[PDB]
Amino acid sequence: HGAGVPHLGIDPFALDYFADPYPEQETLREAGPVVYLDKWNVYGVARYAEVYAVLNDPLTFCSSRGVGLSDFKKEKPWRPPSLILEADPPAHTRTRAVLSKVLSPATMKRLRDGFAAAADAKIDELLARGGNIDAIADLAEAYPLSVFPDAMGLKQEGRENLLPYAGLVFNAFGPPNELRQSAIERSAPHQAYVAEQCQRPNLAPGGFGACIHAFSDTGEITPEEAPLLVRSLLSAGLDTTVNGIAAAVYCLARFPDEFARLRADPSLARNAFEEAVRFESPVQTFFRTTTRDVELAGATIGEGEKVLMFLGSANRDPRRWDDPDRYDITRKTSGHVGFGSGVHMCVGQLVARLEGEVVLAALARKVAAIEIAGPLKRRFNNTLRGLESLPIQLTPA
Ligand code: HEM
Repeated sequence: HGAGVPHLGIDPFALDYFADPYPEQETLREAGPVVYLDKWNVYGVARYAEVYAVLNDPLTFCSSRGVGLSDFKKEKPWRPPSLILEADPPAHTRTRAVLSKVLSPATMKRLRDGFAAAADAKIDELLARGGNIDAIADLAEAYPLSVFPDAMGLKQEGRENLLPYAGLVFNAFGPPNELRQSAIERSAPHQAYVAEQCQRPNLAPGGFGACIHAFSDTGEITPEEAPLLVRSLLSAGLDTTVNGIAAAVYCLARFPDEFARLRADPSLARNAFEEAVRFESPVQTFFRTTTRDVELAGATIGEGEKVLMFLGSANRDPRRWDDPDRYDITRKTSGHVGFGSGVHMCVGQLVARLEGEVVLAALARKVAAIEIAGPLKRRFNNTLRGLESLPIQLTPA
C-alpha cells in the first residue's frame, strides 16, 4: 500500500494536531499531491488542486462506501449510512433533489427578515448585559439554536439537547477514539427524542421538515425516508453552523482592522462570513473511497482505497490563494471548498450563509469594537474545527 508516494507519520485525528493544525497541513501539501498516512493506512490529499479534483469525480471517488474511515462495502456498517451524504448517483440525485428544492433561494428570501430580526435582537440583548459574553454559548450556539430549529419546524422548548445529539455526526467520520466514544455517549440519551421530533406529526407546518414530508405524498421519497432526510438536516447543520459563526466572530474579534472594514461597509457581511469559512473551515476533513484503480497527480491508487481530503488545507494552499493565512474580508472567495464542491456541495449553504451574513450585519451596525477578553478553548472533533469557548467584549455603537 502507498507504493510510489511519500509516507508520513502525521496523525490527523490526534488532539495535538487539532490544537495546532496548520504547520502539519503545510507539511502535507509540501510532501506531494498524494501522501500515505502510515498511522491509519489511508491516502491523503491536501493541496487545492487534488481536493477540488477528487470532490468533482464522485464516480471514481465515491461516498456510498462511507465518508468516514470505515469502508461500508467491505464491512457491515456500524452506523446507518446517510441517505444523502453517503449515497452516490443516481440514488443521491433523488434525495438531493428534495433537499435542494426545500432549501431554495426563494425559501431563504422568505426567511431573511425573520432571521435578520432575530440577529438584531440577539446583538441588542448581548449589548444590554454588557459586551462581556462568550461568543460560543451566547452567540455561535444561541443564535442558530433559535432560528434554525424554527425554520425546520421544531418545537420551541427542549432545544438544549440538539447539540448533545448533533455532536455525534462528524465525530463518527473519525476512528473509534475517545472523541468518538464520548460523542456517542453524549448523543445516546437524545437519539430517540430528536428522531421523534422529525416525524411528520411533530413538525410545524410550512417548515423545512413538513415540506420534506410532502414529497412522501407524491412518491419522490418513501414515508420512511422522509423523517431520515429531515434529521439529516439537523445533523449536518448544527455543529457546522455553530462553528461557522464562531469562526467569523473569532476572526473579526482577533483582526480589528477587518472588523473596521466591515463597520465601514456592512455590505461586506456576506463575504466576511464566506472568508471566515475559507480561513477557519468548520468541516476540516472527510473521506472518499476509490471504486477503480486510478492515477491521481502521478500516484497510482488501487480500487477500494480510502482517501482523506483536507478542506482546511486546500483553503489555505498558496498555490491557489494569495496570502492564504490572512483573513481578508474583501478577498475573492469564490472557489473555496469550505462547503465542498460538486454534486455533494453543501445543500444547506444558503441557510448557513443567511445566518452568518445576518449576524455579522447586526454586529457591523450595532457594535463599535470587538476584542478577545479571556482564554480561548478549542472544541475538539474528529473532522470539524471549532471553539468550545471564546470570551469577548462587545463595545456598543
Ligand atoms: C458553516 C456552515 C456549513 C458548512 C461549512 C458545511 C459544509 C459542508 C460540507 C464540506 C459538505 C460536503 C460533504 C461531502 O462532500 O461529503 C456538506 C454537505 C451537506 N451539508 Fe453542509 N455545511 C454547513 C451547514 C449546513 C447546514 C446549516 C445544513 C442544513 C440545512 C447542512 C446540510 C448539508 C447536507 C444535507 C449535506 C449533504 C449534501 C449531499 O451530500 O448532497 N449543512 N456541508
